[PDB]
Amino acid sequence: KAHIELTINGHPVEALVEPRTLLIHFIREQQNLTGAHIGCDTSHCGACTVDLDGMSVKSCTMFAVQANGASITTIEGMAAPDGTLSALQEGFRMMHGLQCGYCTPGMIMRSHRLLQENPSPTEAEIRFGIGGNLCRCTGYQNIVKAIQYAAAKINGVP
Amino acid sequence: KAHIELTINGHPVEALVEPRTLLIHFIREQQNLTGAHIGCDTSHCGACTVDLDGMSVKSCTMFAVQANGASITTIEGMAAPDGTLSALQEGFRMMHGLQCGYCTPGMIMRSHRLLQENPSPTEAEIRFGIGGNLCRCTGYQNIVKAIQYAAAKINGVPFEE
Amino acid sequence: MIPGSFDYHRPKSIADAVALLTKLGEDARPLAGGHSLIPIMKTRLATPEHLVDLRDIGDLVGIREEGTDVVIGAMTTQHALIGSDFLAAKLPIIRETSLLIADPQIRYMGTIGGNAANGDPGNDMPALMQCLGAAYELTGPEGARIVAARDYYQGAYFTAIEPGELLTAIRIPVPPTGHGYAYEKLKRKIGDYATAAAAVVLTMSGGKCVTASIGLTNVANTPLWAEEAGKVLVGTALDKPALDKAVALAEAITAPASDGRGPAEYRTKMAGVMLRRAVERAKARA
Amino acid sequence: MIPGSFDYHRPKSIADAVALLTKLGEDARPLAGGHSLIPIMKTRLATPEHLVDLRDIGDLVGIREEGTDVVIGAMTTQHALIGSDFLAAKLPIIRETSLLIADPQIRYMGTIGGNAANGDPGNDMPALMQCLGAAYELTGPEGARIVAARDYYQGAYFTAIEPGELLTAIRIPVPPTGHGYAYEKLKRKIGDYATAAAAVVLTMSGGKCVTASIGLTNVANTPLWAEEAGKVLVGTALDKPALDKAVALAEAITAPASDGRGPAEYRTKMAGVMLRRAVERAKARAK
Amino acid sequence: AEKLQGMGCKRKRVEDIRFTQGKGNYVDDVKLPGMLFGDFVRSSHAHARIKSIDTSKAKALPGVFAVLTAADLKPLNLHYMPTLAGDVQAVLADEKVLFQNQEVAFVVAKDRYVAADAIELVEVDYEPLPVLVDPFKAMEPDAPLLREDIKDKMTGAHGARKHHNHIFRWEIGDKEGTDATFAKAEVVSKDMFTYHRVHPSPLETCQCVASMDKIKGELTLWGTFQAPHVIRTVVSLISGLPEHKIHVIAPDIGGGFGNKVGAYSGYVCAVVASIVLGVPVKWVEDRMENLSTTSFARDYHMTTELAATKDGKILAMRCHVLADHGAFDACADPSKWPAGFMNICTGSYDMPVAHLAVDGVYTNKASGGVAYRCSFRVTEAVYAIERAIETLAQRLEMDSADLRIKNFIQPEQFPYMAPLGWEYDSGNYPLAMKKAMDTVGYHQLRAEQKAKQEAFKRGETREIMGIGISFFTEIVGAGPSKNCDILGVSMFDSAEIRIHPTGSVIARMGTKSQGQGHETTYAQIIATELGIPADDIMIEEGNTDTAPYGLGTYGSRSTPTAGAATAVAARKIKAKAQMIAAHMLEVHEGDLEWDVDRFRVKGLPEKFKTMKELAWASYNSPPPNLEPGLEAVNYYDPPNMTYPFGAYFCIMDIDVDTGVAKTRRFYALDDCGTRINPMIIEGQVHGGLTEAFAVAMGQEIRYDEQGNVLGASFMDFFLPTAVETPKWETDYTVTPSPHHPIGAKGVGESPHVGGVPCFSNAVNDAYAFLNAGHIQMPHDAWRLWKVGEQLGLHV
Amino acid sequence: DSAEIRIHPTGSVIARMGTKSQGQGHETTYAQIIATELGIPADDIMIEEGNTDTAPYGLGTYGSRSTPTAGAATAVAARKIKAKAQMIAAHMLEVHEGDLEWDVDRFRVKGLPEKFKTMKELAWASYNSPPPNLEPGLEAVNYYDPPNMTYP
Ligand SMILES: Cc1cc2nc3c(=O)[nH]c(=O)nc-3n(C[C@H](O)[C@H](O)[C@H](O)COP(=O)(O)OP(=O)(O)OC[C@H]3O[C@@H](n4cnc5c(N)ncnc54)[C@H](O)[C@@H]3O)c2cc1C
Ligand SMILES: Cc1cc2nc3c(=O)[nH]c(=O)nc-3n(C[C@H](O)[C@H](O)[C@H](O)COP(=O)(O)OP(=O)(O)OC[C@H]3O[C@@H](n4cnc5c(N)ncnc54)[C@H](O)[C@@H]3O)c2cc1C
Ligand SMILES: Nc1ccn([C@@H]2O[C@H](COP(=O)(O)OP(=O)(O)OC[C@H]3Oc4nc5nc(N)nc(O)c5nc4C(S)=C3S)[C@@H](O)[C@H]2O)c(=O)n1
Ligand code: FES
Ligand code: FES
Ligand code: FES
Ligand code: FES
Repeated sequence: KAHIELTINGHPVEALVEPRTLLIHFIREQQNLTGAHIGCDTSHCGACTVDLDGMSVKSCTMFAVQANGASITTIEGMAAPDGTLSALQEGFRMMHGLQCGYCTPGMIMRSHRLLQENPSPTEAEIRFGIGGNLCRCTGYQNIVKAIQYAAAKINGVP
Repeated sequence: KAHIELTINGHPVEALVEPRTLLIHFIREQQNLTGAHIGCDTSHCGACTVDLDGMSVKSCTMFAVQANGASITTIEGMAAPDGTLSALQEGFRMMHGLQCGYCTPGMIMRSHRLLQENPSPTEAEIRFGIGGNLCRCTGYQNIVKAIQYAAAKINGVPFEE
Repeated sequence: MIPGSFDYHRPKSIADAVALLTKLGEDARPLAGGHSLIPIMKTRLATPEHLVDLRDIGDLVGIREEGTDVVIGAMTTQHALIGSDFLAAKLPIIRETSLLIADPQIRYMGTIGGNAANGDPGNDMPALMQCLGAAYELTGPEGARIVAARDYYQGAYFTAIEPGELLTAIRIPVPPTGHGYAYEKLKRKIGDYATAAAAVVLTMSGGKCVTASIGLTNVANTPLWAEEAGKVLVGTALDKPALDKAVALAEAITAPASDGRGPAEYRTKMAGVMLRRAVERAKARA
Repeated sequence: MIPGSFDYHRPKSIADAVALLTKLGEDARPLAGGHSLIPIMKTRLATPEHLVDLRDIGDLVGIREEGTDVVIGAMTTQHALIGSDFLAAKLPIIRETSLLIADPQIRYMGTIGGNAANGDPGNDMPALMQCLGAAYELTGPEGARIVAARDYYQGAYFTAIEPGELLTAIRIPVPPTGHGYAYEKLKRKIGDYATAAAAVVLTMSGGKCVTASIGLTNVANTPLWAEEAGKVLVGTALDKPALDKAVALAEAITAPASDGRGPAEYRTKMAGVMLRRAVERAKARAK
Repeated sequence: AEKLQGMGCKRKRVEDIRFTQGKGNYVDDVKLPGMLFGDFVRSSHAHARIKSIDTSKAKALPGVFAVLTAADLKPLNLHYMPTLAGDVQAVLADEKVLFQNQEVAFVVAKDRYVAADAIELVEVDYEPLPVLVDPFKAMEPDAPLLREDIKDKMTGAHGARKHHNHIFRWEIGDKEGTDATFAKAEVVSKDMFTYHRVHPSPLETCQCVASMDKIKGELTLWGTFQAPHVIRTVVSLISGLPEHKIHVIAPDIGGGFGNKVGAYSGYVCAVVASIVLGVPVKWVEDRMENLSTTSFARDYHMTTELAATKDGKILAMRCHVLADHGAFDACADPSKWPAGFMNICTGSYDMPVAHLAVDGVYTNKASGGVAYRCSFRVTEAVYAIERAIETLAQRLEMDSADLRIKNFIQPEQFPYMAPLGWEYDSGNYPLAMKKAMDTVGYHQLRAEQKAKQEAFKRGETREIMGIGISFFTEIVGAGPSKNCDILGVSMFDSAEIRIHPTGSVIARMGTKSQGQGHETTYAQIIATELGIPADDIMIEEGNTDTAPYGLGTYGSRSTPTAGAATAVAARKIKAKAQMIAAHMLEVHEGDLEWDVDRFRVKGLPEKFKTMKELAWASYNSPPPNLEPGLEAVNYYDPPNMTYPFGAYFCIMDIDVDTGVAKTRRFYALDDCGTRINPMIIEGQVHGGLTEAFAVAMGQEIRYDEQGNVLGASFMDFFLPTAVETPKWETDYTVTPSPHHPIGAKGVGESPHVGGVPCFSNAVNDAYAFLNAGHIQMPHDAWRLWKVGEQLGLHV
Repeated sequence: DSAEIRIHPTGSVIARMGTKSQGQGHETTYAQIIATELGIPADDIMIEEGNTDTAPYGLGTYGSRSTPTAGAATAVAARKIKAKAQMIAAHMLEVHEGDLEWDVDRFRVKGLPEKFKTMKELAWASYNSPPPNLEPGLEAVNYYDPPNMTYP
């Protein structure tokens, strides 16, 4: 087993892992951060998306040993330390951007990076920008609203 | 922390413990064997009794480090692998020797050793022989019956009524 | 979903990675972005005993202009290609292509060298690189060598690389300023490998095509360079008759798979349609 | 319930234990059965920095006949005392006394040397050892010495032991064959220290008491050897008038505590009743 | 006022708080002490005898605790399990395999990594048998004998048992009358419409955690169950454990879409393994196994005919279906309905007579049928009729909107007995059709289309325009005890509501959400009924120990059944509160009137008692006539189904040269009666229209001649992303259900039921001027290219 | 105090009360009361107390009150179930309720003892074929306001 050290949601983590352990299983099983989900076995759905060193990554398509030294944010990390929801979390609720909730962690983690890439996206930019994330429940329309709502809130803060 | 290796309920155990950790807390908190209970802070009640190298021990009055190399049985270790309860476990149910159940693990673990010390005890020998174990619910009378039942079961013949 | 066990290595340098690959042999595979290899390990179609992760090798990442070429390190990500305004000024077809590959997550990880080396005819970069007449720089235990992209692909997962070599960079001649370009892809949805796609670069003068080069994606067991189809455009006004000729010559070399994207006959025709549409958009650009 | 932290040591020999206790000073305590020490650590009445566990010293456990004595190693448990056929033959008062100490679990762990060394006037062994005229063998950094049990106890938790020393064994002169003996304890329940208790060993010939010795438990800040009370029995028939004299001489050296067991006056009187009863039972047993 | 958030409010969802923070509790999130992981060795063959299974290398592997085969199950009589259709399905294959990826052995290991290693070590020896995948051939005299466990060879149709591959024949309607009409009608319009096999593909796959507590003799089973009480009862009947010792828990479920109604082999094997080992056993399937081994949807081949006058009056409908059920009939349905409610296929139209026949057949494929927002085969019924309307209209040279308008059941005809036996509750079809046509500018679209067609013929454009129409009548809320039961349990549902002394509420229902918002919306019903703010009400479902017995969530039945029970239970509480108020105010109950959140004395509106006050009084000063406290239960047996309806219009543009279709506009009018939460309904519609788009335009599961399952992964199975999914335009009318306690109809499946015919009708309409005929779904690019290729459009 | 009793389709029972045992055997004895009232073996009944989300509201265990209060409620709630069961039996046997007599665990037709329905059969029937005037299922609650103390 390999010894890894990394940061998840601002906290140091150290672990001994088999190289073949997928990062999504390390997060869910060893770290007990069960927000991130698995929706497929071919890398299409994006339910396992995390933010890793400034990137949106499908954590089912990376080994935990590749994340050695990384800084990872998962959905558990998105709320403020006082409990206050992020703009994206709030937007998804206000705009009815989720139903069963299963894609939601990955959608919000992807969208967190999208609004850093492009803080003021058009609808076409939003749809393309979340092209790696599948949802079965919403038909995407309210997800676009949620992202737009969040961008407006963020753009108001400063 | 101190490194310890022992046997509990027939299984090898390896652990790290602070020297001051009481055995009762190692068993409950670290091993998650929560059958043993704490009923006092002065070593009177016996609710923490375990069987340790052939002795009945109040695990609240021993450090886990003292049990390095030992063999312990707790109440979880009493039933057979085939599901079937020990003679004592069965006798406590048959004779209504428990109510709240809080003393019962310690009573059964004491009684397990008692019946090895003395396989056919008199009533007075039973009462004396569990003197280190308090019960609040039963008034002891049915506990004595339970231990008599178990003895008669083990021995294949009854003794006193 | 679950891969077989392997040992994991992080060499510090090209030399160390080539030494490892050479020593461990067939049972070791380079690991770049992992977004083709890890999926086939998870199905256990691949069961390598060792992975040699190229992540710590800084010399494998980067975009520079060297003489009349742009040289791109093999570990440069799709996201980085898209982000390079320097690449967009010189080789704008790369951005256009890269935006048609996979999805944002995959593009953060997937590399240009992995896309080139992988050997899946579904990959988009191979035929683009054939269209651009790129060269692949390979380094192994016997030293450096160069293989044209046009000569690199023999079949599905069969390529010109040898045991112990890494593809370390891609060297791309820079087209003239004002060249036309297009990458036109037909697919079932975001992320899908092409039903058919065409890469075109061309130059014009006085209403006539002076140079043209065409690549075809995922319409054979390899990428294809449509040599004859590009030649027939040269000297023409890129009008109907000329396009019909190029389409014929391009269709003629296809040999597509019949799969969920449709039967081979459809995909042959789609290579033609993509080619027409790409030439038109290139023409307008030029 | 929770003790303060400490470092834990398991010396392999008496010599090593003594070297440790000497090196570490008052911050280190020997750990025997732990059934007085651990309870007071748990209340933080005792906060030693080091516990020197004697368990790996095989030399400290045992019952040996040597010369005209029995020599009992300090780590010998109460349970082992009770189970000894040899003690039951030569010193039957020990079994009788042990079975009046604590409870089965505590007796599996608690040791004779810890009972003797502890210094609590509630312990039963001290006055029994005074009755029997036992000697305590101590080993320390300056070597071996012997202190009569009759001289070992100066006050509550105040004994003749010196820094670095361990009580290693108790040497008990074997009483004559046919001696009488008794330990008579008054207590509130199983496990309770005595309201009062009396240890008696005596011998008889031809209707008359030849020897007598009396110890009194938990009726002063130490055990007591009731020297004059025993002396006044010698020569008598151990009848009510003789006993009246012994009782007066015994009561007169008591100085009990007033606690939940009752007022001091009650406990003094109970010492006298326990004495009468112990003498009567020892008389019957004699021959 | 601001706090009530009752009926009609766009109340924001209470579930979202936990789900947006990763604090949902889905099955794979569960971790129990000692819990192992199990998964299957699966068949590489579609049809073969099993000669031998060698498990010895797998058992030997460190970290492997058990490898079950059918030999371990038999003695428990658990090598087959019952289905909802009244067949049985193999749990682990015994003598033979019958579909590719069928379960053959169950490996139980320390974790899912070791399990996967050990599966690859098991060696199965097969002997190939001839594969049957074409249902049109299933009842030929030389068709393979699949189901050797239940059937003997029977090669024709006139023996004392049906053909060995024939599952059932079901017929309904007036055969003689229908035949007589078709014999004399001026126009007879016939087509064979295939509704191709697809799959519900919930983003979370099927999974469970079984925990047999051997010390207590009690089983806890966490799982992905749309009907957790039904699963308890089934587990009881098959295991022999009594219901009070089986604790089923359906926690948060990551979508169901019908995939999670029935039992699967993984549930049974986890349970058996846990019983054997005495520790918990988790089973979680991967996507490729979900798609290829759990409930498929559709696979009906519908020979559909309408008889009409030349002026467009529909005289009769005659429909015969060949249903491909795969290897075992596991099709979820009420027990008396083997083709579900396919007998709603006369749709929105007033026809005198009709006749329907359905034949089910076995093939070498996964089981299922009823899934993916089908409402029990109403998807298929609506497709049949709405496609038949269009092909009839073509044959009549009539505009199909006008043909519908000529034939609609009129509002005054409700309740309407339709000619295949359902009595429709309420509907205003002409008003909804008009609203829709006006909104989309229908007649102007047709003129635009005609001009575009002329341009196409002049060589001026390569794009063609289609106008899809789907006017549909749904049937949801199964259902009355007379004819609706699941394995002998009548299809009621239930609610229990308990008001605490300080006026907050705990309520539970016998349904189970998989994202439809129940935890938000059931509280809105109670809030309006009792005047108690919705946030003061906790809703729970899915724990069989605690929730009242119900039949689960499927058939858009939650609002018809448990929503009704909720209202009726609330009204029991209200009635008891009225008696308490009468006692407190010293009046007769008949002197009181309810006013939002209080009872007032008629004429002395000053005198009143609030619901909050009455709740406290029920505990503090209970009237001596009455029991203390304030709670109620209702188990609601519906008098009829509810029949929501819709009018959907799609404008589609198609590039004939590539086959690529692009939706221009999609307008969806739904009328589900009283609307509890317009925000939630809108979301349900968005989701269902996206499914409809997927099914009509790309999704499929296929089988080749060797029985290999094709396209059963996200490499091929078309799930749209945000890029492909159209924008949706939604609208409504409100036509309450007369019999429902709050007038509310189900709606969740409507968008898919109506949406698929809308899309397919649009594609078919685009090509109608070129005489393409019926184009079979899906309408992906290669297939629409082939349409044009065959019409000569490319040369 | 209070009791809620729910009979499952296959005839076992979950019942909860508003008291809370600390060793007095409620989990055993409340089932005994139900068993006699309903003719369902005690072993087929699960008793729970102490989870305020699930148990009906009660005032707890003290004052030796459990038998007087919840024990009364248990009997009363079980009699509500028996009364519903008698209605179901009458419907199934096609007689009047007053023609039925109870025999330990079943209703028999008076003078025709071969015509009977057991409680188990009635429980299934309540789910499978609810008589058209009744609700499905078979369960009841009682909150018992005692008329006096008991004076042992
Ligand atoms: C859902 C999904 C959709 C996708 N869609 C597309 C798409 O539309 N078009 C497209 O082009 N791609 C697509 N891809 C594939 C993607 O672009 C991969 O990133 C690419 O194929 C491989 O690059 P990589 O860096 O991830 O290589 P890896 O996966 O790390 O390696 C791939 C192979 O190349 C070898 N290799 C890698 N680097 C070197 C090197 N420097 N020298 C020699 N050998 C090397 C590896 O050993 C392995 O055999 C998709 C992938 C996913 C998961
Ligand atoms: C509930 C209960 C009831 C009890 N009832 C009685 C009773 O009725 N009568 C009675 O006599 N006792 C009673 N006891 C006390 C018991 O007998 C103890 O075992 C005894 O007092 C101390 O012996 P130990 O071996 O447990 O010593 P420890 O607890 O290990 O040590 C006690 C003290 O002696 C010192 N020490 C121990 N061994 C040596 C040595 N060899 N040399 C130098 N110092 C040493 C220790 O450092 C410590 O200061 C009871 C105890 C409990 C918990
Ligand atoms: N008149 C109405 C009708 C419904 N609603 C609200 O809409 C929701 C859906 O109610 P209903 O139509 O009764 O449907 P069910 O809750 O019974 O859902 C079942 C249905 O739900 C569908 N939509 C789904 N949506 C999600 N997110 N997940 C699934 O698994 C779903 N599966 C499908 C399939 S398949 C089916 S059968 C409820 O919150 C309800 O209060 C309303 O506000 N007013
Ligand atoms: S689980 Fe589907 S992309 Fe990772
Ligand atoms: S909210 Fe259910 S998959 Fe997106
Ligand atoms: S807890 Fe009371 S003797 Fe141990
Ligand atoms: S059974 Fe309650 S303390 Fe003994």
